[PDB]
This record gives sequence, C-alpha cells and structure tokens, in this order.
Amino acid sequence: RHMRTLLIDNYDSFTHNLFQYIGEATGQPPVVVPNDADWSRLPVEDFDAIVVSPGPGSPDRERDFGISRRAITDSGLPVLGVCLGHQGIAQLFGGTVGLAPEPMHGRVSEVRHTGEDVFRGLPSPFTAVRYHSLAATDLPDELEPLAWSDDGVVMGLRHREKPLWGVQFHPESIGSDFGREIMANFRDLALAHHRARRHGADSPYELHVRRVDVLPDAEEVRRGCLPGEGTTFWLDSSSVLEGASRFSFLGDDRGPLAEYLTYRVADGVVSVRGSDGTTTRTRRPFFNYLEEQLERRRVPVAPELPFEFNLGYVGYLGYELKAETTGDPAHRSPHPDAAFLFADRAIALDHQEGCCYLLALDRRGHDDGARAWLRETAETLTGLAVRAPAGFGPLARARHDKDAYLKRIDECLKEIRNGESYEICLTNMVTAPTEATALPLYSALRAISPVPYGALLEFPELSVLSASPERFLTIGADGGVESKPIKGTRPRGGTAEEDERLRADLAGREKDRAENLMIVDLVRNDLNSVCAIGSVHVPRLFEVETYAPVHQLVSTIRGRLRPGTSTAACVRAAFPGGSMTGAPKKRTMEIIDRLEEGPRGVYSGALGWFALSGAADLSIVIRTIVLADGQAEFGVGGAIVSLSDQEEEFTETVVKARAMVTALD
Amino acid sequence: RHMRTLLIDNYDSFTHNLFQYIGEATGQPPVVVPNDADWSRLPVEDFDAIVVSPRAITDSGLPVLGVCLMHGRVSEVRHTGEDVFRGLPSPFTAVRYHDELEPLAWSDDGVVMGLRHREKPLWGVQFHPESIGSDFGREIMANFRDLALAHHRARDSPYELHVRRVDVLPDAEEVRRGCLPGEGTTFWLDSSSVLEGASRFSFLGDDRGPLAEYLTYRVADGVVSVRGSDGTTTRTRRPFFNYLEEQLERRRVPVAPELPFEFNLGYVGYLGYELKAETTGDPAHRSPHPDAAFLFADRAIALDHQEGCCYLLALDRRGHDDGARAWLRETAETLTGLAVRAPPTPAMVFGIPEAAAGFGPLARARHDKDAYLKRIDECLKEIRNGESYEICLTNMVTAPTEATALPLYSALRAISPVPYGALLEFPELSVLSASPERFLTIGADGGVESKPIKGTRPRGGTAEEDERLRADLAGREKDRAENLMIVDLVRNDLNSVCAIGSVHVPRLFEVETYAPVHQLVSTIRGRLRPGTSTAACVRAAFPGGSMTGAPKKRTMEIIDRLEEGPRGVYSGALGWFALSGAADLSIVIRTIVLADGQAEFGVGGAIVSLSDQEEEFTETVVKARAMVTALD
Ligand SMILES: C=C(O[C@@H]1C=C(C(=O)O)C=C[C@H]1O)C(=O)O
Ligand SMILES: N[C@@H](Cc1c[nH]c2ccccc12)C(=O)O
Ligand SMILES: N[C@@H](Cc1c[nH]c2ccccc12)C(=O)O
Ligand SMILES: [Mg+2]
Ligand SMILES: [Mg+2]
Ligand SMILES: [Mg+2]
Repeated sequence: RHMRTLLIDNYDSFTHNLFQYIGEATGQPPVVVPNDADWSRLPVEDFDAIVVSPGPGSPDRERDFGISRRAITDSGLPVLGVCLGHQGIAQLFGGTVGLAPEPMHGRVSEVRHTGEDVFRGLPSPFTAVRYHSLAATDLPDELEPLAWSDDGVVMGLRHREKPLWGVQFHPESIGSDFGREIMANFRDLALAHHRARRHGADSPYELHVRRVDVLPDAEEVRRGCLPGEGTTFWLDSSSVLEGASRFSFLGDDRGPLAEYLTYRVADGVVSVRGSDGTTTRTRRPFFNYLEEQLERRRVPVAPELPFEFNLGYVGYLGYELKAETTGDPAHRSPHPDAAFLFADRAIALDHQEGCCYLLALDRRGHDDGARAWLRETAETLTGLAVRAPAGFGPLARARHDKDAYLKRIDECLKEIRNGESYEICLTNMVTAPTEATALPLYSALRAISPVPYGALLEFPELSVLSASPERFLTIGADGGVESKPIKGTRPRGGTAEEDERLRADLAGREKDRAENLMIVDLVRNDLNSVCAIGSVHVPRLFEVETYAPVHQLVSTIRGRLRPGTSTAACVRAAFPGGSMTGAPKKRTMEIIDRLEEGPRGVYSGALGWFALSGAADLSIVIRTIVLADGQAEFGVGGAIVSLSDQEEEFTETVVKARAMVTALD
Repeated sequence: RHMRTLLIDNYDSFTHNLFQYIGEATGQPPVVVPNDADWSRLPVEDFDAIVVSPRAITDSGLPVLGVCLMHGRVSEVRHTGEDVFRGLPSPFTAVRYHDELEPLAWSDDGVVMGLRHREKPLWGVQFHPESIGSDFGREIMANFRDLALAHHRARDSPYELHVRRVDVLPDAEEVRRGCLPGEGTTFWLDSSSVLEGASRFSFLGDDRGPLAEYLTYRVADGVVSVRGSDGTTTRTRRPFFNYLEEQLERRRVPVAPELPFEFNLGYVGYLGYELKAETTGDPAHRSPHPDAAFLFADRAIALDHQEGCCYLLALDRRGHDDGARAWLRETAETLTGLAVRAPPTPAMVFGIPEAAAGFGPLARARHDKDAYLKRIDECLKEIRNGESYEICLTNMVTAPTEATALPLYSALRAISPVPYGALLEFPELSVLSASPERFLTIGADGGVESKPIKGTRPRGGTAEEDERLRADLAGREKDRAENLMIVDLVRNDLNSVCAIGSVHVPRLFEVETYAPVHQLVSTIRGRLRPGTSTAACVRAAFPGGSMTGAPKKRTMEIIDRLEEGPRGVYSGALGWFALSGAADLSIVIRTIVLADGQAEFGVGGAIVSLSDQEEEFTETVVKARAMVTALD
C-alpha cells in the first residue's frame, strides 16, 4: 500500500510544482482539489496526508476556506501548510504574523533548524526561498518553532498535539534546496501517525512500570533476580557505546502470564506452554502466528521508557525458517526452528543513565501481582547494587574438515564462475564436548568479547550463548527500519600500530568493499519489498568497527515500512539475513543447501525481541555457542567471491572461532 | 495522463531496487510481473515501457531496457551522451555484476557498458544503475522514460510534402521583396540576428498557394473564421486551441529527414493576449484586432543562415499534382537571381537619458505619466496586501503614421536585430516584431523549452557605463528575485502538461544583450505527457508568465482592473505550429501593430516590493525606443 496524499489548490499558484516534488520524493502523485471544494462531500477518509498550497487567489475563495477551516484543522490527519499568508496562518494555525526585517518576496534565506520532523536529515543552514514577507515572532503556546531564518523569524513550526506542520518557505522553488527531502519527511510523518492509529481490539494487558535509581552488575542481576535453573533470558549489552548499545534485559517464565513457545519446520506446528504447565499445539506458519499474536496482544509504548521494548517475545529465529520465507526445507535442525519466551515481567538496565526499569503485565481489569513484583524486585535490585555495583580446540570436530571445506569453496568458485552467484557465504559447523554449564561459560565468553548484541538464552531444549556484534533489524514502533550488515573481517593485531594497519587494510581493500557492497544492495532489495518508495537509503557505507576478537566492515541501511506491513512481515522478507547468505539470496541458499550437507540451526538466524508496541530489535547469530546435551556447537564462515583464495577463507573460519574456542577453554 | 511502466522480475536481488529508482525518477511505481507469468494473458497494450532485470519482450513493439544481462566491480564508464546516457558526465561510476547493434558506452576495462538496437527501441546497460556504488542511476531511468514518451509520440497524411534545396543564400530582405508579392497576405519570420545556438533560420511565404488558408478568431463571439483558397470562409463557434489541436492532428505530416529544422509547413501567425479567456484568465476586455490570426502556409521559403542555402517547401494533396513541384522550380530560379554580394552600423540611440525621451511627437499612451504612476502605486498596494508577488504592468501607445509595413519593418530590423523578428502582413493588420524572447520551443518528439525574460537594464550612453549596467543586472538581488518567481511560475505551467520529473531548469539568470537593452534570461525544459498535444501545452502556458507576473491567475485579474483595456497582439505569442507537431513561439514584445493609419505598441515592466515608481516608468519609455525610432 501507500499514503493517499491530498493537495489543496489555491488558484494553481504553485500546486503543480508541489505535485512534481511529492511524486519524485515518494513515487506517488497526490490528488489535487481546490480550496473551494466541499470537504464534507469529499471523502477525507482514505486521504492520509494533506498539503495546503499558498495563494494569493480569490478574496472570496480564501474566505470560504476560512469558514470551513475546521474540516482540515480538526480532521486528525497530518497537514503541511506551505508558506501561507496572514489569513492562511490565522485559519490553520491561529497565530500573529508581522513584516520581516528583510521583507523581500522571492527572498533567498538561510534556514537553521533542529533537524526534527520535516527537517530530518537536512543540513543547518540550508537555502530556501520565501515568498510571503509575513513572518511570526510571538507564537501561541500551542505552537512550537522548528526553524529560523538568517533575519531572525520563524521558518518552521508545529502544533504540539495535532499533526500539523508549517513551513514559511517554498520547498519546491527552484532557488530552494532539499525540497524533495522535506516532502518525503512529511510522507514519513504520515506513515508514523497512521501506524499509531490504534482502533482495533482492546489491549488484553495492563503494563506497569517502575524505575529504580540503582544499577547493579548485570551478571549479579542474573544470579540475584533470576532462577539458577528454569527458562530465562539475558539480553546483554556487554559493550556499551553511546549511540550503539545502551540497555540490557533479563526475565524468566515464573510470571503467571508468561509462555514458552517453539516451532518445528518439519511439522509446521507452534507449541505454547502456558503457566499451567499445559502445552498447546496449534498449526499455522510461524511468522503468521507471530503477527496475529503481536496484533492481538498490542500494548502502547510507555513514553517514559527511553527504550521501545515494552515486554513481548524474546528468543531466536533459526536459519531453517527460510523454508517459510524464500528458501527450501533441505535440512532439519537438531534444535527448535524458533523459540521465544513471552515475557510478562522484565528487568531493564540503563547503562547510560545508571538506573533500572521494571516492566510487568496484568490482565486488563485484573490484579495478577504485577505491582507486587515491581515493588519486590525493586527492593532486590537496591540490595544487589550494594553488594556489587556496576585451531577449533583440542576435542572439537568440524562437520567439514579442511580438505572437505576447500573442495566446497572450489564448488563455490565454480558457481560464481558460471554466474549462479555473485557472493556465497559458505559456513561450517563445529561441535565439541564440554563439562561447562551455561552461565559460567557465558561469563567467560562475555569477558572475552564485549559486544552490543550479547545474549544468554537458557531454554529447556538448549542454551544459546551469543557474542554477536551484528544488528539484523531494529524496527521502530513508528515503522522505521535499520539494518547494519557486516561483511569483511580482519583479525586483531598484536600491537597498536599493527591494529591500525589491519583497520586501514579492511576499509581500503577492493575485495572486502565488493563483498560488503553486494550485501548492501541485497539488503536494500529486501527492505524495498516492504518499505515505502523513497524511504530506503544508506546513511553509512564501509565503516570499520573494532571489537575484542575482530575488526569488521559495516554498512548501515534504513527505510520505513509501507502502511499495513507488520514488523513480523518485515522480518520475514529480510530473513535469513543477506549478510549470512549471499547474492542473489534464493539461488545462493540453494547452493548452501546442497554443499553444507546439514542444518545451521540457531546459527545464521536472528536473536532478539519483538515488542507489543510493534517495535523489534534483532541480531544476527554469529560468534555463538549452542549448549545442549554436554555438546557445544558453534558455526563459522566467510564470504566467497571470485577473488577468493581458498586457504585464506578457511583460515578466516578459524579466526572467527577464537572467542568461542577460548571460552570453551 | 501518465506513463505505465512494466518491470519484469527475473528472480534476482535487484527487482525491488529498480522499483525504487523507477518510482522516484518518474513519479509512478512500475507494475511488477514475474518472468514465469504467461505473456498470453498479459495486457501488453495497457503498458508503455518494459524494464528487464538480470521472447515477447523484444517483439512487443514497446521500448525495452535490459539491465546487466569482475563481479561487484566498480568501473568508470565513458559514453557519447546519447539516449540513456543523456546529460551524464563522462566518465561516471557504475557497478557491474556480470554484433549488429550499436555500442554507446565503454568501461575502463574496454567492455561495452551500453548498447542500442538500430531500428527497434531496445537499449542495454551492462551495469547496475540502481546499485549503491553507482551514480546517476535515477537519471538513466528518467532518460529511458523520456525515450519511451518520444517513441509513443512518433505514433494517413492528407498532404504530401515536397522539398528542394538551393545552394544560394540571398539577402533575406531581397527574398521578401523579390519572391513575395508585396500586396496580399505574407509572413516573414526574420532571424535578423544570427548567432550559433540562438538563431539560424528565416521563413517566408504568402497566401497565393492552392491549399493556403487564413484563420482568424474572436473570443467575443467565440467564432473562428477560416478563408480558403477558393475564396469561401467557414465560420464556427468554438475555442481556438481546440480548433488548432484538431487541425494539427488531422493535418499531421511527418518531418522530412534531410531538413535541418522541424518546421515542415503549417500555421504561421499570432495568439492575442485576450485568448487568456479560454486558458486561465477572464474575458474582461475585447481586442480591436483578431484574438488569433494565422496563415496555413502550403508553400514556404526557408533560409539556412548557418550553411548558406535555401530550402523550398511545398504541399500537394496526397493524390494530386497541385503545382507544388512547379512552384519549387520557379521559386528556385527566382532565388538564384537574387543572390548577390552581402550588404551594418548599430544605431546608438539607446543610451539611458535620451532613450527615455518619450513615445514620439504624435503619440499618446493609454495612461499618461501621472496615470501610470498611480497604477504602479496600486500594484505596490496589492503586493503589500499579499494579493500578488510580482505584477507585469503594461501600457499601450497609439501614434498616427502614414508609413507602410515593409519600409517601416526594414528600418526596425536594422535598428534592433533579434532572433525572433517577424513581419506579418495580414488583411486586418500588420505586425512588426523585434522580439528577442522565446516563449515555447516544442520539438516533434515532445521536448519543451521556455526562456522567460525578466530583469531589464538600459544600454549605457558610454561603453563603460554599459558594462556597469550589464554586471549590475547579473548580480542585483532585486532582478534575480523577479526572474526566479517567473521561473517557478513557468515551471508550474509546464508541470500541468509535462511528465513528472521531466521539468528542470538548465540555466538561471543569463544576461543577454540586444541593441536596445540588456535582459536577464532563464531556461526551463520539460517533456509532454502522453495524450498532451503541442496545442494543449501552449494553452497551459499561455499567456506567458513573463508577461503576467506571479501568481498568474490572480495577477491576470489585477491587470484587468488596472490597465482598463486589451493588450491585443502585444503580450501574446507569435510563431509557427508545424505539421510534424513541433512549434516555435516568441513573446510579442518590442512590436508595432500597424492598422488604419496608426501604429500601436505596448511596453511594460515587472512591479515588485522594491520597485521605484519613477524608474519603472522610465523603463517603459526606454523599451519603446526601438519602435519610436523606426517610426521617426
Ligand atoms: C513588458 C515588457 O517586457 C517584459 C518586462 C521585463 C522586466 O520587467 O524586466 C522584461 C521582460 C519582459 O517580459 C516589454 O518589453 O514591453
Ligand atoms: N543492545 C540492545 C539490547 C541488546 C543486548 N543484546 C541483545 C541481543 C538481541 C537483541 C537486543 C539486545 C540495546 O542497547 O537496546
Ligand atoms: N529564429 C528562429 C526562426 C524565427 C525567426 N523569427 C521568428 C518569430 C517567431 C517564431 C520563429 C522565428 C530560428 O532560428 O529557427
Ligand atoms: Mg536547489
Ligand atoms: Mg551514487
Ligand atoms: Mg523589470
């Protein structure tokens, strides 16, 4: 779907220039309607956004618009007023407007701004043409300024409650810059507002929130608040970097409204274990079941929380769920194809601000002891902060040995010779017996490799010990999407200067840049299938990030979901991660199936949370140990392209194992 | 309407990226279709263009683009700037994944990066335009849309066109005097100034041919009158632009390939300002002249000033010998006898003080100084009340003269050589234009160009003051703002008839100097939507924004009140509509209208916030100077 944009026309003064820019920016032309039109007769319904073109036109028609102003001002739809006059401003905004110190018509102004809403991503200053020599100083308390001119007057504003915006310039004038970006921004605002439109069904839950101004050691929170045995989760920002990673999340299945949930690809059945102990087996595809439950259990985000996870499902998506995306069911995993804890109670650590947030659900109209838990857990955390404030290994066994792996790379190099793939992510699977238990082994791992997306899942069937640095999908409740595919890996150096050498090498090597580039294109394709035209872009390209085990080459891709596209639907379209398959995904996954001679399981999948607000945050499962039956499984791999040497790419798989192997030792 | 594009998904990791780029470039998302879907069912008719990602495809009649059908490799791509590479720099960067045809581009590897089918509308790019490592991706996709627009426009003639080249170029005035009768209806489209890139051709002809006609229009009654060769005059109550559109479609004739211009005969004449009544204006005032006047020229003489030859154009009925061939032979004989040795001094009467003397001895304006000064003040008041941003206020001057058209025109063209000069000698009036201004130049292919002039400076009485005034015009904030607002206005007009993403401004605030004045000039280009005729384009842009002010519709209501009368031929458009669908129109400024023993000429100027009254009055007198001089 797409937004239906209504463009109000005033004597066709500038209407068709606005037409052009909206069309180019959004890929969808607006519907043009005169300012004399009957708004009651007109189906304002369907129209998701309104743009009000300026005059001057007829004195009569302008007066008629004013008589019927409330059709637009109190309609509830996003509105953008484009450089309106004294009367146009009084009608739509209701403010006072005088003559400007530099009162030229068609004046070229420099506009400085806060970078908010319609001004998102614009440089400050930027050039813009002002037609009306009318501009405000005093604003009513209901109106907030967003931007100002070089002659000290308001160039942009918004109403603090209603989705109304005003620009006191012409974005679409030839003498203006970033006109198309301003119209795309307004389109994006319209998508957010439409997504926030609840209606639907009454929320079955009642979220309760308490902040606690203490921050204990996260492992101590694991030991202090969670059970020694039982099904738990710990989303672990073991590395904390401003703008990169900030929060940790812990919880268990002890709560009354908690559920444990699993899927098998062979069966196609969801298993939901409630608090009763009773497990229920309904049959429908996983992403399909997940969407319905996320829609059913929808809870508004609590704006007091600085994070988006307002409780929901926490777990992993296995690689074999590809069978329900664009892949084939070639190999059955030894582990569940998905597994999530539906968390009704959770501890959130704010590593930035040095406080905790406690989330708990009651059923609507019921007291299930949420507030009792909040009060109780707060007391525990307070006491806890006082005690503790904040090759493959000797017995390891690769699925493919060196000789077998080299032959499989050769196969990959023939595949790329024949044009059947542009890049194959060939991965291996290593198994080793261990006497270690989950928490001690994870304690070792997180010390070795602090990362933004660390995780310890302790489930009945398995334990997942992730030291992933890689962001698969961060999806806002507003429907904004970000993916940061990694491809291009360098081992750390011995000395400081050796490090800087490998840093420089990774960023500048043609080979690596091509690997990354092709994945960026692939991820862009996936996002475009579910995102609005004009929304997909690449803010950063070929950035090197450094972590304890490796240097990594990372690119950032953003987009905004189409209207009616759920978060689950977005994840389906992008799963499995392009960074873990290759280009083109489908054909490259067929090749993966044949060559790997076995399943990946949780490796190469996604691990994270789906929230009841609609938000989500998912990592790629790399640098991860799966713990089950005294066995330790970990997957490793690397990009195969036409330039690829075999032995270097095998050695790469060994290097990516350092963390997991060091921890198991 | 809009174009309908088809994107064939060949099941690679590119379809949805291409989908984005097409959406942004054209303002319309493509209809995505899988490859395995049956073409038997597909409504190929309903679509206008095909894009193919890495059988019936090529043999569908439709334009096609094949996208890349060693790895991940970035390459610099050098090209000839043709078709899909239109306007792209050479080199430019492109990511690439992977006979009889014509190669268009090459990589730094020496591999073909672009190809073309020589007959079929089939293009190939051996790179990914939509890749993140590529540049000018959206431009390539926009170009393809433009190629597809044109291809469809190029899709029975009641006439057959006959052409003859003569390898002489006599003096153009000698052609007028030597080849055309003198009395009777004639046209002379006069490139009195020839400058490469600016003007190249002149066109002359009369009504003596057997298939020639003479059209007039009155908006008062809304009646078109057409005079045939036999003497009979048909009369019809309707709007002119619909009439024009119908006739041009009906009388379609394709462009002759060995002609270096696109006028292959058609209509030559003028559109009066009062035709605004059937565009976006009101019928507030009735002109004393026909609101439109055109000769359907079945026989014409074209001068190629660049190459030093003539072209003779003659229309026969598709099945008949109507003496066209005989006319070519006779006219060619006449022309060779006129070819003798070429014969100028620029007239220095355009220096500031003296140029603003007056309207002549025997002249009176509609509004005298005090009257005009008040209408400026009025203009300013409405500008303060935000009822206009810019108003092109104009006057009209009438002066008795006994001068005949051709001797007067001969004096005028000597005084003020221009790219868009014209002598129209019609039954009801003569029009003596020394216009430099391009209103609309429309190709057969549907490419559109407008060059609004706004921002005027007089010539310096000294050469130093002249070069001062020139640099002042290019730099002054006031004049740039005046010009810019017209550019936005003309952009707005054209966007109503052009495809989304096709309208752009390749040049802004260019100073052009002519004998009487320095002028600030901007260029706007676009490309017609499918279904939109050449006539439809003109209606949407008429009258020229350069002659109205911004915003157009409201400002045209204001000028009705203040001017208290018609403009007539002045402030309208003059030029040709070709049978190929091409057109070339000037704004009627710097023009004498001659009728009934008196000369009429209009003069005006833009009024804005900072317009000085005395100066804006002086401007209008300065602009009359060429006309006043010729009449003296
Ligand atoms: C009104 C006339 O000229 C118009 C006014 C101009 C100006 O104000 O600078 C320049 C270009 C013309 O569109 C005229 O020449 O009569
Ligand atoms: N880094 C996330 C939280 C987080 C840590 N590990 C994770 C694993 C999966 C998903 C999220 C996480 C944040 O700062 O908000
Ligand atoms: N200058 C134009 C022809 C031309 C001269 N005077 C004109 C008046 C109106 C329209 C066109 C013309 C050319 O070079 O082709
Ligand atoms: Mg710009
Ligand atoms: Mg680029
Ligand atoms: Mg002026």
